[PDB]
This record gives sequence, C-alpha cells and structure tokens, in this order.
Amino acid sequence: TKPIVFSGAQPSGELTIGNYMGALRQWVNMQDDYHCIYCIVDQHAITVRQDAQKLRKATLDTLALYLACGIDPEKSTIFVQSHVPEHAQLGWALNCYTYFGELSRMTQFKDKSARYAENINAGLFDYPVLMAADILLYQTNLVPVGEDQKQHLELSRDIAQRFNALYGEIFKVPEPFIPKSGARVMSLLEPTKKMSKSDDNRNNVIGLLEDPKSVVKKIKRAVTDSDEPPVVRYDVQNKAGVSNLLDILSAVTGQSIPELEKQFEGKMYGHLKGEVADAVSGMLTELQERYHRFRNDEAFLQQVMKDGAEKASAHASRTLKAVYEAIGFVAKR
Amino acid sequence: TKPIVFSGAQPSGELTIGNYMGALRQWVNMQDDYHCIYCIVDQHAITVRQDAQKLRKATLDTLALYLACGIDPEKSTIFVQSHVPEHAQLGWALNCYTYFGELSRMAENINAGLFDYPVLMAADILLYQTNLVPVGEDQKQHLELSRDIAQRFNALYGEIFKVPEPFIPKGARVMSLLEPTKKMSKSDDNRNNVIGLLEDPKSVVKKIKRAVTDSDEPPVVRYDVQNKAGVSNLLDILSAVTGQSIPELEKQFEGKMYGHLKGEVADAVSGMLTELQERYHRFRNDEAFLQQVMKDGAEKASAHASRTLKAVYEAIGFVAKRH
Ligand SMILES: Nc1ncnc2c1ncn2[C@@H]1O[C@H](COP(=O)(O)OC(=O)[C@@H](N)Cc2c[nH]c3ccccc23)[C@@H](O)[C@H]1O
Ligand SMILES: CC(=O)NCc1cccc(Oc2ccc(-n3c(=O)n(C4CCNCC4)c4ncnc(N)c43)cc2)c1
Ligand SMILES: O=c1[nH]c2cc(Cl)ccc2o1
Repeated sequence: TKPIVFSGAQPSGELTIGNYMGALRQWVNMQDDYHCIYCIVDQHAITVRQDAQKLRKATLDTLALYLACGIDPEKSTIFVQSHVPEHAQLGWALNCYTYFGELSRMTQFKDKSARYAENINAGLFDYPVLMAADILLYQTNLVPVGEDQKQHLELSRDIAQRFNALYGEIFKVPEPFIPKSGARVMSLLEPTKKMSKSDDNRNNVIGLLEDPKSVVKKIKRAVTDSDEPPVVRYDVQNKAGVSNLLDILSAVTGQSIPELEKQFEGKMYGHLKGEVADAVSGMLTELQERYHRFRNDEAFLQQVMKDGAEKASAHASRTLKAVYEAIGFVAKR
Repeated sequence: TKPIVFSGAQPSGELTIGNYMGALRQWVNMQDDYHCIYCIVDQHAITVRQDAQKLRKATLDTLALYLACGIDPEKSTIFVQSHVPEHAQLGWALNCYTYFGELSRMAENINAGLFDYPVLMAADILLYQTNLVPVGEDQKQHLELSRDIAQRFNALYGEIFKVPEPFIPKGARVMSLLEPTKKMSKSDDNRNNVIGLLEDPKSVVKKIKRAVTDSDEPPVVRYDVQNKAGVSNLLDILSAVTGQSIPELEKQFEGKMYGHLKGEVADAVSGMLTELQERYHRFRNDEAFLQQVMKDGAEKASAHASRTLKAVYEAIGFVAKRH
C-alpha cells in the first residue's frame, strides 16, 4: 500500500491563488505517487459564522474547484468532512490528549479571535484538535499545507506521539509537505500580510474564481517598492511586493527565482507584472472553464461526495475502533 | 407529549445507597410517566486519565447495576454514549455556537476535554429534545449553559432544540456515615463514609458500627439533625429502607441504645441490597444480555439523535450526506 496523503480546505471565503500554490497544487501533483485523501472541512469552516446558504453553496463550489484543479476522484478520495462522523468522534477523544496551553498559544486562534471579537467560540479554540483528528483518522503520512498551518500540523504530531506512547502504534506520525514556492502568498496591497480568502479588501486577493480581467488589474496595482532604479530581485524584507510577485510567477510557470531574476535583468516592474498577469490570467481562464463543467453537474458532484465518504469511512472507522479499544470504551455492537 | 428525561450516568464510582434510595429507586418507578434516557457517558469519563480496562469494566458494571436497580430497557432507553456518534457530532457543532468565555467562566496544563465537556453535555441533552434533566447540584451552571446554547441556536435557526429544564423535585436524605453533615457521595475517597450497592453484609455491619453518633446520656434514638446528626442519619437511612416513619422508629427505639439502631440499620440495608446484588451479578455475567441491551439502546437513541442532528446540520447549511 502507498503512503497516505491527507489535506483539507474550508468551504468558506473564496479560495485564492494562495490556497492553490500552498496546497491544492501539491494535492494535484501527489495523486499517483501517494494514496491521497482530500477533504472539504465544513465543520472547520463554521468556527467563523457562516450564512447557511453561502456555506452549502461554498461546499459545492470547493468540491468543483478541487475537480477543476485536477483532483481526480478515480485516483483520490474526495469527501465532505461532516459526512464522516468519525472526525467529530476522534476529535472529542483527542481533546482529552491535548492541553489547554497548546491551544491558547495557536497563532490562528489569536488572529481569528482579533478579527471576530464578537464570536470567539469554543470551536475556534478547539480548531487544532478537530484538525489532528482529520489527519490521524487516515494513518496519514504526508499533509500538504501552506506555511500558516505548520503550527497546527506540529500539534497533530505531538498528539499522535502522546497517544501512541500510552497505547501503542495507533496513529502514524504525520509529516508536513510544504512547498518551496508559494507556501505563503502575500496580499497584493499589503505584502507583509498573508493573502486571505476572506479579505475585506478584495484588491488584496487573486481569487481562483475571479474574473481574469479583474485579476490582471489587481496585479498591475500590486505594491512594489521605491528602488531607484527599479530592479526585479527577490528580497522579502526590502522588496516584499516584488518578491511576492516573483513567487507567484515562479509557482505558476515552474521557473526558478534565479531564472526569473535573469529573465528580468534590465527590466522593471512593468515586465514583471505583465508576465505575472499573463501567467495567472491563463491559469485562471483554463481553471474556470473546467470548473463550470464540474460545478453545474450536480449528479457528478453527488456521486463524488457519496463514493468519497464511503472510502473515507472505511479508513476512519478502522482507526476510530482502534482508538476506542485503546482508551477502554466498550466496543459498539 | 410525554416528557423526555435525559440522565448521564458516569461509569466510574460504584453507586451508593444514597444514589439508590435518594434518586434511582424513585426514577425506576417513573419509567412510564416519562420517556427516560440513561446515557452511560464514557466520553465524559476520559476527561480524566484512567486505566482503559477499568473504564471498559466500569461501563459494564454501571450498565448492569442500573438494570439491577430496575431500569427497564424496554420502557427506558439505556445506552453507552460512545455507541452513538451523534453525541460527538452535535458536540463539535455546538462548540461553534458556544463562547470561549462561557467555558472559561465555568490552567495551561488541563486537557481540552476538561475545558470542553460542558459543550458535550449540552449536545448529550439537546440531541434528544430533552425536556427534563436531573442534574447534580454541581451541574446547574452546566445545564444553564445548555439552555443558553439551545436558545441561541433556536434564535438563529428556528425551534430546532427543546430548551431543557432541571428536574426540580427531590426522595431520601442519606448522609456520610463519618461526616453526617455531608451528603453520601459515590465519588468520596473515604470509602467508610459510604455504603456501596455491592457491599456484603459484613462490610455493611462494619461501616454502620463506626457511624458517628453522639454522647447523649442516656443514649436516645431521636431525630434532631442539628444536635444528633449521626443518629438522625441512621434513622433516615432506616426509614428510607423500611418505609417506616421517623416518629414510628422513634417509638420503636424508645429505651434503646445506638447499638440496637445500628444493628437494625445494617440488617435493613443488607436486606435491601441482596435482591439488588442478585440481579446485578446475574445481569453482569450475562454478556449476551448486556450486548443486546446496548445494541437495542444505541439503536433507539441513534434513531432519535439522528433526527435532531439532521435538523441541526440542515439549519447550519451543511451539504447532506449521500448514503
Ligand atoms: N496565502 C496563502 N499562501 C499559501 N498557502 C495558503 C495561504 N492561505 C492559506 N493557505 C493554505 O491553503 C490551505 C487551505 O486553507 P484553509 O484556510 O481552507 O484551511 C486550513 O487552513 C486548514 N486548517 C484546513 C484543514 C482542516 N483539517 C485539515 C487537515 C489537514 C490539512 C488541512 C486541514 C491550507 O493548506 C493553508 O495552509
Ligand atoms: C447526573 C446527570 O444526569 N446529569 C445530567 C447530564 C446530562 C448530560 C450528560 C451528563 O454527563 C456528564 C458527565 C460528566 C460531567 N462532568 C461534571 O459534571 N464534572 C463536574 C465534577 C465536579 N463538579 C463540577 C464539574 C466534570 N468534571 C470533569 N469531567 C466531566 N466530564 C465532568 C458532566 C456531564 C450528565
Ligand atoms: O475536535 C473536537 N472537539 C470536539 C468537541 C466536542 Cl463537544 C465534540 C467533538 C469534538 O471534536
């Protein structure tokens, strides 16, 4: 059997080129090399208050984006988190092997709490435990995520090691798979800020489903720097905007940063932005063409969700049974 | 509609005569008045690190003893919490509608289950459209949270949950044998304060013999909680067993010493416990009967719980599972 890949994305907000390069691109590339399981984590999404119709639509939007990106339901397991009860079940059990301080120190909880001071809910606090459950249910070896999820992933390793030390080889210790390019795509007008899929200022984001012409305009208005002469060179500390543009270009084209730097020798931000805009616009055009073919086919989305939950349930139920046996529950009849 | 009562039976800790005569005995006789649900809450148990085999055993011990006390799995619903996934599912969902501040108002080294179990308890109750909860006195804030969560969710989404109420009325006072001012508690570390339902007649005699009394001269068997708490407790225990009134026992023990009272208390308590214990050991050692009870109970519970969860999931907006 192949090693197992698991990762998830929230059906909230609108997935961005940041979500793509930090995660979905790796997801697509790993489907033959590993046994891949990809999840739409609707239970995580509701740690930020969602409109019920937006949440249902976004769940189906996200599924269609997975397919449009090239996640292949004949190769990977694709499912909606709430369709598999074992996620919540293991999540509760793992609460008892997670310490309050491990959770209160999470950067995501802190940032999200500051953004939503009116809804600092227990789900938002407990977010990393459910996420560890998501991973550990599937005997997961590799978790492809962006840099922002590294702290959460490290906790899932701590939890898996803690549990295994008490009970045996119940879980695999997962390892992060974080790309070299695009692991932390930054905001176009505030390049010291991670690009958010829920930004109040849409001019910060490149949405995967956004009108490509709208995206090209945002790219040309992305902030750069005052360097005289303007020079296309990677330097996050001094040239955050130009660096972020180079990172996006490198991630779409596959070209290395040194190659791009050489390509733009003697050139300035107009050439840089012109070809970030060209590359991204073409990617989004092709992606969106596949997207609508999947999104408007309810029968196909319904079948993918059904088969995926069935495949996921078979894995998850096996792990949960071993967890429940280890901690001392009377096994269900 | 016949009200739904939800009770969470914690597996660890053997029930005492205070648990039986003070509450369960009466609930056993209300199984036709209410749709009673008895959930053996193993998922609550694991907030405290404990031996796995002992937790499995205590789950089965608790099930057989509830059956032995007369819970009728045909009239009531009795099941193990972990056998019904909806409890954890609704628990997660209700985390997202519970303020962090609410849990902190109930450090870095406590586990998250210890912090988060009040939400699980709210899910346990709210799954079954529960009308009544016989909470402990230490669980009243927890029930208030469950009511707050239910109303908050209902205000956003419609009348999805019943708002549960405490079961207000109390049925017998059983105090600690060596500290007559303290209720006899199944979680007491001093086992000599308690009489467990499984104790043998020699154990009962010994514990009653050491039960504190007073230095009244002459000794006088008369009820007076303020001045004769130990003797009063022995009288309450004896009346709760035999049904004889406190005045009748006072007349019966006129001119008698505390040794006589204690002798009668032990005999009466052990007589009560013998039919309980016979039923217990017979149920506890019938693995297939226990398995059938848990299978049937989890099936009944899950049928009800899944109805509520699906309404919750529909209201939140989750895409419905494809079966
Ligand atoms: N600007 C950015 N640049 C690069 N990568 C980025 C950027 N913003 C986000 N990401 C990555 O996108 C993925 C999905 O993010 P979500 O917020 O939906 O989703 C999250 O942040 C997860 N907690 C969802 C989840 C739930 N359970 C899991 C188990 C395994 C892996 C992931 C999950 C993530 O990999 C995230 O790192
Ligand atoms: C007696 C009764 O029927 N109560 C209603 C009810 C409803 C639903 C679940 C339910 O089960 C539980 C089980 C345990 C708890 N619980 C619980 O009540 N406490 C107490 C212990 C001391 N007094 C204050 C807090 C818990 N401490 C740790 N972990 C827990 N899980 C704790 C809380 C609830 C009980
Ligand atoms: O990760 C988690 N936390 C949880 C809390 C409750 Cl109450 C239920 C399931 C959970 O899964």
